[PDB]
Amino acid sequence: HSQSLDRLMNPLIDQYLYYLSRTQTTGGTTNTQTLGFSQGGPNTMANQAKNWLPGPCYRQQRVSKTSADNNNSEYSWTGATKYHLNGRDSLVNPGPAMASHKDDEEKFFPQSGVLIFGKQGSEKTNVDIEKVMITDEEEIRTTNPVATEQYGSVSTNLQRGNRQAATADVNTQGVLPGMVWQDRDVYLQGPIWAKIPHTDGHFHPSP
Amino acid sequence: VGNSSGNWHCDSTWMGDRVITTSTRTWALPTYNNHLYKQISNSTSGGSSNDNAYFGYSTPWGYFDFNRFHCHFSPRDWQRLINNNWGFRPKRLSFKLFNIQVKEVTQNEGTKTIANNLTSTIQVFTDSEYQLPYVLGSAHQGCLPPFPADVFMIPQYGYLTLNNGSQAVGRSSFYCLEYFPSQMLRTGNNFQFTYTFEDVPFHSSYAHSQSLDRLMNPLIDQYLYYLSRTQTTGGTTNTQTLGFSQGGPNTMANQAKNWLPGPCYRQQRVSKTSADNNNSEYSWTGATKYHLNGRDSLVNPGPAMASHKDDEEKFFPQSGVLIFGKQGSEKTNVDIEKVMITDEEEIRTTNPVATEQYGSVSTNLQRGNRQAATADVNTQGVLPGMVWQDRDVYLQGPIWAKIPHTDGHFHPSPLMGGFGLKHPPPQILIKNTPVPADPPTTFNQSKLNSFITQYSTGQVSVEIEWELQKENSKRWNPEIQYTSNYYKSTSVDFAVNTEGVYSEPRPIGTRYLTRNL
Amino acid sequence: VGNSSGNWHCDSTWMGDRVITTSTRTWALPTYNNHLYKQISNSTSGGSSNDNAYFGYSTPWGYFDFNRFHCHFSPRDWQRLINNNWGFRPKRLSFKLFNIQVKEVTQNEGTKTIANNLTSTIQVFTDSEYQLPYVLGSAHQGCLPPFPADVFMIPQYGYLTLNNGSQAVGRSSFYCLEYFPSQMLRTGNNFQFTYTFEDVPFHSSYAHSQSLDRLMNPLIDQYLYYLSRTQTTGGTTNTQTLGFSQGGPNTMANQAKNWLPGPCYRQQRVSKTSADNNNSEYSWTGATKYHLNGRDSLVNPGPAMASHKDDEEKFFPQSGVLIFGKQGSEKTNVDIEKVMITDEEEIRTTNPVATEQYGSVSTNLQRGNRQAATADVNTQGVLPGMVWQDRDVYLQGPIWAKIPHTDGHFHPSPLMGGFGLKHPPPQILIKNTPVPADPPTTFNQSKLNSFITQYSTGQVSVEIEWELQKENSKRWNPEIQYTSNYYKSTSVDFAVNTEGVYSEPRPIGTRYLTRNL
Ligand SMILES: CO[C@H]1O[C@H](COS(=O)(=O)O)[C@@H](O[C@@H]2O[C@@H](C(=O)O)[C@@H](O[C@H]3O[C@H](COS(=O)(=O)O)[C@@H](O[C@@H]4O[C@H](C(=O)O)[C@@H](O[C@H]5O[C@H](COS(=O)(=O)O)[C@@H](O)[C@H](O)[C@H]5NS(=O)(=O)O)[C@H](O)[C@H]4O)[C@H](OS(=O)(=O)O)[C@H]3NS(=O)(=O)O)[C@H](O)[C@H]2OS(=O)(=O)O)[C@H](O)[C@H]1NS(=O)(=O)O
Ligand SMILES: CO[C@H]1O[C@H](COS(=O)(=O)O)[C@@H](O[C@@H]2O[C@@H](C(=O)O)[C@@H](O[C@H]3O[C@H](COS(=O)(=O)O)[C@@H](O[C@@H]4O[C@H](C(=O)O)[C@@H](O[C@H]5O[C@H](COS(=O)(=O)O)[C@@H](O)[C@H](O)[C@H]5NS(=O)(=O)O)[C@H](O)[C@H]4O)[C@H](OS(=O)(=O)O)[C@H]3NS(=O)(=O)O)[C@H](O)[C@H]2OS(=O)(=O)O)[C@H](O)[C@H]1NS(=O)(=O)O
Ligand SMILES: CO[C@H]1O[C@H](COS(=O)(=O)O)[C@@H](O[C@@H]2O[C@@H](C(=O)O)[C@@H](O[C@H]3O[C@H](COS(=O)(=O)O)[C@@H](O[C@@H]4O[C@H](C(=O)O)[C@@H](O[C@H]5O[C@H](COS(=O)(=O)O)[C@@H](O)[C@H](O)[C@H]5NS(=O)(=O)O)[C@H](O)[C@H]4O)[C@H](OS(=O)(=O)O)[C@H]3NS(=O)(=O)O)[C@H](O)[C@H]2OS(=O)(=O)O)[C@H](O)[C@H]1NS(=O)(=O)O
Repeated sequence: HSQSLDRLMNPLIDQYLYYLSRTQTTGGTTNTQTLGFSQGGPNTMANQAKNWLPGPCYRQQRVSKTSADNNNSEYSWTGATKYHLNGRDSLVNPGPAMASHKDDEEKFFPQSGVLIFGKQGSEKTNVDIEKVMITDEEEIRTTNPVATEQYGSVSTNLQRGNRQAATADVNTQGVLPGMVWQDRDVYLQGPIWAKIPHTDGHFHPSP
Repeated sequence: VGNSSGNWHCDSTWMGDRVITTSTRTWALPTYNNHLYKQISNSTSGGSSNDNAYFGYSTPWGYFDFNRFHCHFSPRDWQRLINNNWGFRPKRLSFKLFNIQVKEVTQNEGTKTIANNLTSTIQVFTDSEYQLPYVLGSAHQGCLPPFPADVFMIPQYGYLTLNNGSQAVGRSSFYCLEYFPSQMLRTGNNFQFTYTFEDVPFHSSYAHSQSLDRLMNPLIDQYLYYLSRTQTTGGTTNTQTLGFSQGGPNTMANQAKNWLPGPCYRQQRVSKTSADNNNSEYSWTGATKYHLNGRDSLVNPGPAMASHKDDEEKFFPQSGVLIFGKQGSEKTNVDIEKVMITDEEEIRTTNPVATEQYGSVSTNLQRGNRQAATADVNTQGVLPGMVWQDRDVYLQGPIWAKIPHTDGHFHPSPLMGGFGLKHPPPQILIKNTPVPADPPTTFNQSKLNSFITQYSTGQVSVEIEWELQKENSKRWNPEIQYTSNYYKSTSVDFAVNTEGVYSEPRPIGTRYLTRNL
Repeated sequence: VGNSSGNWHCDSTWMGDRVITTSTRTWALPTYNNHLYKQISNSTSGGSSNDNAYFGYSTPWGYFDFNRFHCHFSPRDWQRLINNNWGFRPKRLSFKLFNIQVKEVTQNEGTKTIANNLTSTIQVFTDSEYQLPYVLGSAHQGCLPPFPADVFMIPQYGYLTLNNGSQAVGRSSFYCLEYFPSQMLRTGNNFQFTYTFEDVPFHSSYAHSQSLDRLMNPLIDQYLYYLSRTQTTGGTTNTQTLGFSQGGPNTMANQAKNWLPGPCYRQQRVSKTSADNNNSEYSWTGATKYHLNGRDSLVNPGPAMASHKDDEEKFFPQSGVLIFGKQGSEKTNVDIEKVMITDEEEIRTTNPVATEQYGSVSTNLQRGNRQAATADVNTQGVLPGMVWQDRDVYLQGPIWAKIPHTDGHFHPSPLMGGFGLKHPPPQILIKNTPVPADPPTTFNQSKLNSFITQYSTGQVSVEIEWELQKENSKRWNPEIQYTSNYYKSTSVDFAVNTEGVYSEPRPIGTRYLTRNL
């Protein structure tokens, strides 16, 4: 896509919709509680009102292709994202569809969130990184969230005179009405099809 | 030149099962960017943070935007639709542009002279193939005004592309609008265009009269048991046990249910009385906001959720509502008596409150020594068995939005309300064709930058046929209708004041009539 | 007067085997020479040398020139044609002129007033008989701009004849353009004209993947011998002998061939890094230049030849290439970062390098005492058995050229690239018809020299149908496509900058796809 899902507006016009812009009178010496509303505009593109949301997420661990940038521990299995089924854990790999990295971060790839092919004649076990070809799912950063970052932030309490506004990071986010996402790419070396399991329930049965 | 191109049709027709709302207005189109496509970025608009960074293009084209309910329905027609129908959806649209005049303003010696140029044209095309960035549905300004008496100016079309800060990436595209087949129109020519909406679900313009967690028979018990008691009650030494009870008319909360409330993405709860809010700047810090490609954006209005619980009108979710602005209200840091905050409380029956946890889930495995722990669910994606209602519509709010061309979308109903369409009414783009001033008498390879100053005006009609779904309520007592309060006021509501300024006093939704769940 | 004459069509249509590229633009025509035919010569332009001497006439007529590939193809369309087709040629053309306005500027008291004159006309004729000097194909300026958003002014038509210095010879002819049947057009009238191209060879838009001197089987030897050894090798006293070897996979240079490289006319080799060039003014002295009737002219770009050998991008033939200029680049002594020098290196397979000898030939008869001498062939005309490729096309370069009406022409393909045509699209000439100011009230035999100042504007469309020759490559590995580099830039390529100025960053040729020889 040539447009980002969060930049589908007209950059010359403002909106006719307001948003909580200011909560505290700015200065005096004694700035107090207030409520100011602004109209989304070409300068506040982040605060504007949107009709859609990014595709679903299941956060992944972010490893660097340069081993000097990674923590010195064996987290290949410990720090991995893995579903539980009938008492046993399995690696979510490649997992659902998500962008590999943000802008200007080619060196980083989600731990399991990508398809890793092997160069010709590459061995089977503990082969090094110059013996494999790690795919780059970065062309879907427009609709899908980055595999190695929180999906969003949600309010975790009720702010009041004494209690202040707390918020949490959303690592796993199932679909919601209004979401839109793209599916994983295909790869001339990758699979073509997969049988949709014979179950009585399947959501968006794309492999 | 000496013959009108069309007539003024601006009234609604009710045919029982459908209503055709026509609306004519007078517009004015100036020459934008002085006929140039200029590249714009957050740095040209005076720089910004990374969350507000952008890269797009301004074009010399204006565009017509009739994507608001008040451009079509009058406050009376809207009330006649809201009090009698259970649902409605648009069926076909018919846009017409006529009575075009291309005036040529020549400012010489402080004295302004405006004369009509009968030979000048305007180009107007409609992207029926959706090959251009769709800008409508972002709730921008520049709509046919709500009051038919006034004339509006046509907004400028500009689009955005991919960016990496204020810079352009490889995939950033440049679309020349002059590369599409426009239709030159002199005074005397008219533009007609028809469109028929795809099959979209009716907008549920009713509230439910039953709560999703009270759909039982209050006189009968269930034949299903539930863990009622876990500890022998008293003795002195109450110990571990297991008692099961049958759900009944007194334990309505413990009974067994077949359905669950709609999905949630928790919001921060602010009070309309600023003395009840924490004294900090949490407009951006305490907000719920999705992350996309490294930059955060406000979830606003976000997905569909109830505004507050029972008897708490003062509280509203920070972003979870549509906030319109009263007439003439400014643009920045306007106070709360200058806006109209909508109340999405009629969906507390199926949708969870925007400012409260969705549920509680067990976080461990209770045992002899470990005791039962539980967590609060702030964000909850859909699950088999969920049921929810979509956001209301608001006679001042949007009508439709283009469903993004992706290969995956769940329940593509727009979060701002309206009808999600894969092929929405196309964008009608229009500009004044350039008319060069006298060129040199010797050839210069350089493009001509001197133009005759002009702007065009004329009328525009937009007829939309809506399908209705009449209310067949078999209820006994009277319902809740939208009514203008009978008390005497200084000025009538939805009318012009003593200065000729039309104003809509409050935001009117559709959910008035009730229906069972 | 109050009705448009045409619409704005400016898009391409791909039908598999052909592509129809339409392109509408807005023009402006001033009154040239104040409606007079003036005789011009090198002496009126400020005198010159004998090589630059000329004698011609200026006329009050302007002419339309759409002889450039960028007037028809957009950078995207050109890429879709360059990456998928092996050849292309034009089939039919359809020129249309409409929405004409004849404004009348009256400058009184420093205040300029421009009003439309509805009764004024313009004359426009097309020389379909080629009775006028053909001026298009000389790569002049005044083309429909490449970007459709901008308006251009129409160039002035003037022609040259025979001369003897700044003077006219007996055969010098004077052509009055008013002596042809024009077509007066008021506002409201339009000019339509159709043309169908003769049968011209497809333009080979592919590179060869094999070198003309490596078309053998590298595993087999030949059954043909060649003089391999002439002197018994060592002893101490090596003497005269005659040894013959068979060409083989190791002596690929000595093998026998059926073909020869295309013709040559050697060029001087200059380096893009001025520190590598001799410190002298050899722009004219060291140039290759043909002699004609006593005066020298630069062979530029000259016939078709490769620019450099392998791994020598820095070097380019002095005249042997097309040098375009970046946007806004000046006219005189502009530096090398202000131009874009094309690279004709994809034809090193068949054509000899422009800056090297063609071959070596024996210049004497070796004997017992005289030894074998040889010379370097700088200029080599065609010979039976030669094969060569023609110069590339360049989305900014010319499309066609009229083949001169002579009784002898060899391989009439234009040296600047394009399609050589004997009957090229005719020249559409257009001028504003004179409108005299108020004449005396008493008869004066003298022609009226006072005219109403006016200029005309309007739109012009040009539709061309091109026949394509789809690529059927049975190659296994991927080819070389033209692609916009994926890295992030400040501004998109082939797009408008932040000031609305469209610019083509580099010269795009056609030879991307490869094919065997
Ligand atoms: C960890 O638990 C411990 O801390 C949490 C909070 O901290 S935390 O978030 O960091 O974890 C405590 O939980 C919060 O507070 C609870 C509590 O204080 O009981 C409870 O608050 C909600 O309900 C409270 C009582 O409501 S009531 O309807 O049942 O009475 C309420 O506080 C009461 O406010 C009312 C009020 O303002 O109206 C007071 O009533 C008084 O005025 C009324 C109207 O006034 S008027 O002028 O006459 O018009 C009169 O009608 C009434 O007669 C009068 N009562 S009187 O006795 O003073 O005369 C009442 O006195 C207050 O107790 C909370 O409202 S608030 O006003 O305090 O802001 C209300 N929540 S809120 O409105 O959303 O703020 C909640 O469970 C919880 O709320 S919270 O805001 O989300 O945090 C927890 O209790 C505490 N437990 S502990 O660890 O065991 O110590
Ligand atoms: C933070 O980590 C630390 O604390 C957590 C818990 O605390 S927390 O929740 O607050 O964070 C610890 O994690 C919990 O406990 C773990 C543990 O104790 O190892 C582990 O428990 C699960 O597995 C245990 C061992 O199972 S086994 O199949 O591998 O052996 C188990 O405890 C064992 O119970 C069995 C049993 O009851 O059967 C005992 O076996 C004995 O009886 C068997 C049958 O008896 S019979 O009469 O002969 O029929 C015999 O066959 C067997 O031979 C005999 N063994 S013997 O050596 O005593 O002779 C066995 O001894 C016990 O160790 C847990 O069951 S339980 O019985 O203890 O309740 C079982 N989980 S459970 O059944 O669901 O309760 C889990 O990882 C975890 O469980 S939890 O309940 O979810 O909490 C963590 O280990 C601890 N680590 S630390 O921080 O590093 O110190
Ligand atoms: C710049 O000019 C000067 O130098 C050039 C050459 O130098 S350069 O190339 O660097 O510029 C001279 O030009 C070359 O030489 C010319 C020349 O020597 O006259 C001339 O040579 C060609 O013709 C010569 C005469 O031919 S003839 O048929 O007219 O007689 C010839 O030399 C003669 O060779 C014959 C021969 O070998 O047959 C000799 O004849 C003798 O034998 C014959 C057969 O023998 S057999 O055993 O009986 O069977 C007998 O029949 C004959 O009776 C007998 N004659 S006898 O008098 O000795 O008894 C004859 O004597 C020779 O003169 C050249 O052949 S060659 O044998 O010398 O190799 C022949 N060219 S060749 O055969 O292709 O080599 C040419 O014009 C030219 O030739 S070249 O090889 O291309 O260079 C130039 O003359 C000189 N002029 S100057 O500057 O004014 O001093």
